[PDB]
Amino acid sequence: RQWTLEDFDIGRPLGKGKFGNVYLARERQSKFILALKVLFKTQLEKAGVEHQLRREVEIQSHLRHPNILRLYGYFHDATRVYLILEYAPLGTVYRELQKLSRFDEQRTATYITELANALSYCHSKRVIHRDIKPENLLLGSNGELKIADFGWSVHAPSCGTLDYLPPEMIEGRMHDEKVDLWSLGVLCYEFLVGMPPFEAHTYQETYRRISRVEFTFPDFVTEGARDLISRLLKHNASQRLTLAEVLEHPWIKANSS
Ligand SMILES: Nc1ncnc(NCCc2cnc(NC(=O)Nc3cccc(C(F)(F)F)c3)s2)c1Br
Repeated sequence: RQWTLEDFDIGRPLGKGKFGNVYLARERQSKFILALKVLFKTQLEKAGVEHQLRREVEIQSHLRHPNILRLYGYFHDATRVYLILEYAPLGTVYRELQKLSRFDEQRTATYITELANALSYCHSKRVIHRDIKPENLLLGSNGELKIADFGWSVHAPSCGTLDYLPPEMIEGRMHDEKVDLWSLGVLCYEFLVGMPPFEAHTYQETYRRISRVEFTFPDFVTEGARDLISRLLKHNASQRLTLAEVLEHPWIKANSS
């Protein structure tokens, strides 16, 4: 089917995203509940990212995993581009983290497990996400973590704050699948602490701290969590833990559900 906007009943705004807003939507024939992100053609052309969006649709057409948000397809009119997306009823992990300030070890390890599984699937079909962050993680009906937004994704090897990016990427160097592993380490830190490890008021300071791998743990972080994060956040990408090593880490096994 060739989708048009007239096929959908538009609901309430679900959030404000990269190049436009995400709305709740219902397909008129089947009454199916979904999400539509509305992007503008001018904004996509001016950024020179139209090929990246075409790649995302392509990449998402092949990917099938319960911990990955579905992109069903897209369509456009005169001015706007519409992404047909799976609805995530429990919102962003970003919103959940603001609500709870920080997650307990049980919730964190469960998310990391789910993340790792999703990434393990992506890396086997050789896809790197490159944009792992709380705002690109959503929660399904049963509170399961779902990864979204493959706009910055590439095949290995090869917008916002610098917080989740590894030293190789910020320095404009060569990078592979191990970037998602660094971002997972940043995630795990932020989930438990409430803020990312290299957080700063300035871009330049954040750049300094990532380059040096300059970060400390607060007193309440356990040694098990400290171990995982330290072994994920290593300047040398080849020295970082693999996803299987993460899923088999003592602290993950002990706290994950
Ligand atoms: N509760 C919810 N339930 C379901 N979805 C929600 N939000 C949508 C999450 C997304 C998933 N995928 C996305 N994709 C992109 O937008 N990609 C994108 C965007 C701009 C430019 C580009 C590019 F052109 F630069 F690549 C690529 S946004 C929410 Br809140």
